[PDB]
Amino acid sequence: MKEFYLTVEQIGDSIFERYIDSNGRERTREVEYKPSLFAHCPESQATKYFDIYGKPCTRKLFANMRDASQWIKRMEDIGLEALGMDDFKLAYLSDTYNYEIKYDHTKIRVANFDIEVTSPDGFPEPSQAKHPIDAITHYDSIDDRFYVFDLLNSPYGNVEEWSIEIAAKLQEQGGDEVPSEIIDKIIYMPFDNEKELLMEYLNFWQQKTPVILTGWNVESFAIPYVYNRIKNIFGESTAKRLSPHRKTRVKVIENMYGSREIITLFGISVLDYIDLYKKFSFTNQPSYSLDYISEFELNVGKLKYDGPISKLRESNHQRYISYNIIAVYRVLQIDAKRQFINLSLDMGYYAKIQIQSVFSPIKTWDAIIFNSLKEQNKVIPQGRSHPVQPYPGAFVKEPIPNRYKYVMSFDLTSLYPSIIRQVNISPETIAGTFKVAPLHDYINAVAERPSDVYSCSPNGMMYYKDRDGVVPTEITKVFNQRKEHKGYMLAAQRNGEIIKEALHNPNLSVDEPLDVDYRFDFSDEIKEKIKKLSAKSLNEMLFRAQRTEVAGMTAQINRKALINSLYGALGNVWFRYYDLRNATAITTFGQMALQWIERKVNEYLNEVCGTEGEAFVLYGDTDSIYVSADKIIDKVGESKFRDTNHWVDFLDKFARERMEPAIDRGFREMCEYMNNKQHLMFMDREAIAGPPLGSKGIGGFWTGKKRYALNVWDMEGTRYAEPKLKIMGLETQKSSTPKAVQKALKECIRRMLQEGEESLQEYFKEFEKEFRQLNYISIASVSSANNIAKYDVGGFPGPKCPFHIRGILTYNRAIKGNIDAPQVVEGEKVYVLPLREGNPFGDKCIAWPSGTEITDLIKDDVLHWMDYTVLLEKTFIKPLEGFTSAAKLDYEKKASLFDMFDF
DNA sequence: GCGGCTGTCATAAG
DNA sequence: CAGCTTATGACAGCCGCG
Ligand SMILES: Nc1ncnc2c1ncn2[C@H]1C[C@H](O)[C@@H](COP(=O)(O)OP(=O)(O)OP(=O)(O)O)O1
Ligand SMILES: [Mn+2]
Ligand SMILES: [Mn+2]
Ligand SMILES: [Mn+2]
Repeated sequence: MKEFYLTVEQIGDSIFERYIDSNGRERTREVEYKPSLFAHCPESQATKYFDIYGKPCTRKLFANMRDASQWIKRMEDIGLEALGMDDFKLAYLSDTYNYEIKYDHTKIRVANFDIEVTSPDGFPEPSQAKHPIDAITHYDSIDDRFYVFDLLNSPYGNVEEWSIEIAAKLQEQGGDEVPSEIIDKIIYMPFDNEKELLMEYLNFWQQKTPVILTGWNVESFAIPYVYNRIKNIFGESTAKRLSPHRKTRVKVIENMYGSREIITLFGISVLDYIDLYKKFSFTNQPSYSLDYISEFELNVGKLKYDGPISKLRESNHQRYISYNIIAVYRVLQIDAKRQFINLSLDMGYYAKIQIQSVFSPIKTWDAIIFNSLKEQNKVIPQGRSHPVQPYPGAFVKEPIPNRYKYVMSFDLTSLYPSIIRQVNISPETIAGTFKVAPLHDYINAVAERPSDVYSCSPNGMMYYKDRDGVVPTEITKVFNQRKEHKGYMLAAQRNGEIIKEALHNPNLSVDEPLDVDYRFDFSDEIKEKIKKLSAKSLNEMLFRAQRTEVAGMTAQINRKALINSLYGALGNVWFRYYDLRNATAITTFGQMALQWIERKVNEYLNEVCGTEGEAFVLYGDTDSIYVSADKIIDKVGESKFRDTNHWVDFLDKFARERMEPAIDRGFREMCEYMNNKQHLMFMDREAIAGPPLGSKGIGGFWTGKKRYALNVWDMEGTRYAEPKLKIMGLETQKSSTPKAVQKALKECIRRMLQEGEESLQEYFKEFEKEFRQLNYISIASVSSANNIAKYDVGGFPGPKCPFHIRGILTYNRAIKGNIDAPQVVEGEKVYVLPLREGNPFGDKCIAWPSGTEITDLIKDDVLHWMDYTVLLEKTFIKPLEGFTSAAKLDYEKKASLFDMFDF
């Protein structure tokens, strides 16, 4: 019933828009848009547009954009502010969509597709499309069909049709196990020559031209390659047919490293899933191949064939095509789980931007603020070139390296965005400055009150209070979105810890999984049905609850990402509202607030426990505080609480009814001190962490800033049935750690925290012995392969050459000659192993592409020349030393006098 | 050759 | 190629040390 855009795009002086009309049909437009911009003019003229400061502005309507832009560059040339939205696309969308956009995902065509290409030349360069495409699979979100385009004959041998029968069969029957969920959704069409396969696919693209285009590396491989294949075969003219408006630009991506090339398809918003996943997943991965991610997200089987990829088509065409089909399915499966494409749409439409602009926070917020001002008949200021100036950030406490038994943690709900709201920080809301005392003076309240009338930050900034700024206004609106999606995540998690509590003492029946929406706290009625439901169906509920929670993560964490990104924007030379005055006012106030509540909390409990001077808060990072409950429990005497929960219950009920009220008036004082607009410092209890009851076990430890581990029972209302290890900063959290060692180290920590000195030493003994028998992959270090060229001197290590680059250069030397082996790529990640003295390679180490197994051309020897001793001390012992040094423990009993004894 | 030390890098925590 | 700062540890190259 309401119209919304699908794409927008500016070519010369026409605007091209794909949109869905008021009925539901996809259409196109070609509009000669008349843009507007503004300039300062005096008071005597009757006007109705002001800039954000409230100065009057006059509006200029240009016939075309060619004019509208030329104006801008003659305006800066003279040096007078050319006000208004200069990104004509956005201004346009705002004009056409003077309302909140209530889009419908079922009318938006989302496609994803995988290309296969055979190449004995090694990797097929998408710029050169040297070889022929012999498989395309294209899923359409509206037809809900995998359209398979199979090539039969090519200069690399001819083959027979693919069979949906054999495909759907079991791997155990020789079939390919193509999921049945989709077997009836497959549209298969074989081709005799490439040119036919190609022309029919181009025609098909016309009939089902995609809005969102996706897949895995489709922006760096599948698109450029297919575009360039067609270029060289049909001429560029037909090649441009790939964009519903017939315009393509070779967009250059440059780093501080090099310069790759991508192709732009005007009229299609390309969201590559590898760029989606790297942005929104909040997980750093050792490898970003589809297999590795699939095994990770979907716990599916490592898609296994036989021989190399290059020969697969000749040798086994039936796996070839299925393995291309399944490839596409699992991208839709990771999206089913993660729901990134959804989020992208949610965010783009909220801002009224191009959908591919979600990757840019600066763009996003620029358009959010813009659309906000337009509504109030206000004019945005001009863009400006600023020198990059580094400024101060958050404050991290210096924690005494030590074990810590009973611990409880608190955290500020969106500290930075709250501070914008609390103090009223916005570009136009600025009131003036005052003589600033040292920051420590404001923490203790010793220094004088900043201003009686304005709202103040301890960096010497004053802000209005009667006026609502734009940034606080707009940040509140997106905060709320998080606050609520955060509510459905924690509830979906809460529900987890019933279903898990159920799986302890289950039932057996032939019941089906119960129908309830997991976004809300399970009620009394539902919970008791759970105590009788079968383990099979119960399992199929935890899965669903977990899938809802992951959907919870996605919407919340990424909106949290947006709000904080508004702060980062206030510090970005390219951001329209960049103003260090503002950004520092945020970070600084943030330091005061933290240290303030430390002092204060060190004052509340000391007066409560009787003690005079004790240091209760052991650590704090930006907004969080960690409190040592030892004196508290000791005050009541641990010889009370019957079980582990009884003292956990105790401390939650403690934090709730006693602590946060005392904090509440603590933070209230500071608001009054700083005469802020409204009080929005909210500290909520997160982790309740201790050791199990009646067991030798340390509970937790700090080894220094940003490196600590706790053993947690309750994490933000959500109460775990099994203790959950909360490890921040340590080697178990680093992607560069070998997978087997990550596992090893976490078990050491678990035992340390849960089972004491005894248990650890025992596991250390055992791990050491069964270390040499581990998978080589599971013990490799990982790392990014950057500036390979910078340090490559004739295929040999240059000066200051890092250890993993050395690894890489060794690889290249050893593989130099025959091309068929995997090449390492500038940018991607590599597995690194250390080699023993006098190995047949040049060096003391070897690297190769992560994910993959190393080539048989070199595998046999590597395994033989692996340096286990160095690898174990490098990756496992050294980091472990740290933990124990910190907790004041020994991972290995020191020798003594008693050792002189017969067992 | 070993041991601080600063610097490039990779990757974490906010 | 896509907001911000703060902070760690692995490692290479430099420098003092009978
Ligand atoms: N990715 C980021 N980009 C910019 N600033 C950040 C980022 N992460 C954290 N910060 C800053 C802003 C945060 O308010 C502050 C502490 O963040 P953190 O406690 O991790 O989340 P948060 O306080 O924004 O909300 P919440 O505590 O509800 O998760 O540090
Ligand atoms: Mn594939
Ligand atoms: Mn926080
Ligand atoms: Mn925090």
